Amino acid sequence: WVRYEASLRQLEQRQLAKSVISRVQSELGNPKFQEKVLQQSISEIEQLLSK
Amino acid sequence: KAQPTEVSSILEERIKGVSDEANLNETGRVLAVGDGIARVFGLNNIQAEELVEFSSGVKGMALNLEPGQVGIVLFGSDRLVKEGELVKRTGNIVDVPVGPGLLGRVVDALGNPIDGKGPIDAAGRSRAQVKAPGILPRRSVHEPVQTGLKAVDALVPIGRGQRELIIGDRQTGKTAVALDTILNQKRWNNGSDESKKLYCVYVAVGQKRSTVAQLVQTLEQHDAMKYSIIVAATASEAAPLQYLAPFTAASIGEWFRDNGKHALIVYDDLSKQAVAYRQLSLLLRRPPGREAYPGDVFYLHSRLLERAAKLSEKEGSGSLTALPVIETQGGDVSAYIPTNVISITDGQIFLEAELFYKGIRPAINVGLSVSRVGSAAQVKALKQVAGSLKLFLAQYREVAAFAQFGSDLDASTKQTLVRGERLTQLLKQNQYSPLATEEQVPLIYAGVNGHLDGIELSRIGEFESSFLSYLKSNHNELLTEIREKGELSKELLASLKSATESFVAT
Amino acid sequence: SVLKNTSVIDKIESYVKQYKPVKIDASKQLQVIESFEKHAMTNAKETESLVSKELKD
Ligand SMILES: Nc1ncnc2c1ncn2[C@@H]1O[C@H](COP(=O)(O)OP(=O)(O)OP(=O)(O)O)[C@@H](O)[C@H]1O
Ligand SMILES: [Mg+2]
Repeated sequence: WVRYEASLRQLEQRQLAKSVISRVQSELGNPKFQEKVLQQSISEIEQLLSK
Repeated sequence: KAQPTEVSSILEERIKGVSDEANLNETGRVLAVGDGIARVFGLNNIQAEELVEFSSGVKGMALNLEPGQVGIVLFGSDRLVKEGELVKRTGNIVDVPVGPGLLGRVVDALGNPIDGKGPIDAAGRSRAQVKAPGILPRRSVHEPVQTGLKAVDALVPIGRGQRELIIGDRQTGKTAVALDTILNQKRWNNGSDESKKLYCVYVAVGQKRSTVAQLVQTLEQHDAMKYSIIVAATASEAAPLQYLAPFTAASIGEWFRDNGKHALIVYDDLSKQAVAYRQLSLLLRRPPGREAYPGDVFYLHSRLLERAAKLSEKEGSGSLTALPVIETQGGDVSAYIPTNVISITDGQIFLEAELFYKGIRPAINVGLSVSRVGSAAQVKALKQVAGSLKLFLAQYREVAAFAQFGSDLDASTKQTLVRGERLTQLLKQNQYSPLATEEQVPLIYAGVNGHLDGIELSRIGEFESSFLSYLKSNHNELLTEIREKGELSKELLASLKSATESFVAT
Repeated sequence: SVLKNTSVIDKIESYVKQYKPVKIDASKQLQVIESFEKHAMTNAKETESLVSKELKD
């Protein structure tokens, strides 16, 4: 009853792996790619302004 | 399991924090990638041997620092790397985590938990290339390492901080002696006296994953994994990882050595270390040496092995015992790497297939198998108190020295013949059955006062087992007295002789 | 506690406890075991009486 729980741990991560496939497929179909460049712009400003 | 979800969330937030705090400009650009090699334009101020990250996510070590472009080996496959990729600099030399949470876990060359039992609790982080202790900060080897093998205990002593080589041929029993020692250390690894604890650390460079799976199943069956650490470099991993793994394991053991404890390293099949280094050097266009090996393989092996030592009382009197393994092709010990390793170690344990097929299961060639330490690093009970355990080496040399060329001349020759053949049949042992000094002493002591009267050769094995029974029953006082005090006193010699002759009459 | 999906251990722990008195010892031999001995007293003293008499005789 322990390694079944351990296998339950391992299998649960495995459907989370294909969950990321569902997650990542959700990542590629957004206008955020347009919005994400502004995220770099504000971030890179915060980066070198620190120096 | 929602807990790993927020764990991953905070992982990703610190991932962002770390990634967007670099603003690097010396981050180089990949010019070309070879078979696990990548020359990169950039990294003007890169240190030697320094770790790097590729934009894909593969690690790399800075071997060649020629002007302009830098030679980077790959800890992994060249699968995901292309030209014109930004190469991140770690800022530190290649490092491996060290600590006491390593026990019971299996990791890779870098030190990542590969067994799949969660993260690793590391008390520190040490270099893969650390300097060996100096001439003064060390002490001579005096405490003996109890192998559990009678032929490896009473004939070729090993101790804390020595370097004993298991030289031999393929599938002769090279790993058997190491695993037997690991199992034998369980007797004192379950106690409280830390001066007698021997944690085991083992390298697996080149062995297939199935073999290491069987091995770890073995240590957990006999309940030895709790004090053992396994680092694995299968042939599937890239050559840099295999080349690096033994150094990381050396640092792992040096943690215990410098912390005052005692540890044992098994450098299993150090030859494939050499072939991985060959692949590295050849792929870097470094001029080769003899028979296509890189020149500095002797330095490679010396720096690795000499890190094992017995420290002196000032620093903590820690120890680290090296147990390297070298396989030879057709018994050719004149081969280059075999010669280097026989010249680098503090003795050797020769195993050959011919004695293995002769019945001798340990297959220890006592003619060549020698230890640079004798009386030192040996339990006294297996020493001058037993008398002949100072000089069985001469006896086994002479018995081989009169087999047919020194044909039996008189009754003395016949007596020596019978004695020697009875002893050689006595030294036989089986794998997965470690033994202890307190019952080594009676068996070989019987080898001086009544051994030719053994009940024919095919039945001397149950003779030794029944002798052990007759001494563990009704005679436990002898076994105890010789096991705590570690030597045989005059009255103790008299009692042992009396018991031996009593069972001889039996 | 290593099992977060226990669901049977308390039943198993109780199953150990309900059978905690597994089975008593069997000291049944109290009439035949000494019957071997009663022959042992008979023949040994028959032998000892004879040998003691004969050694002096
Ligand atoms: N004492 C022993 N009793 C019985 N069999 C033994 C004994 N020692 C070794 N063997 C057997 O000899 C074979 C090789 O032993 P071992 O596993 O130590 O390999 P090795 O010499 O290290 O070789 P390799 O380099 O191929 O791993 C195995 O089949 C093993 O079972
Ligand atoms: Mg082996």
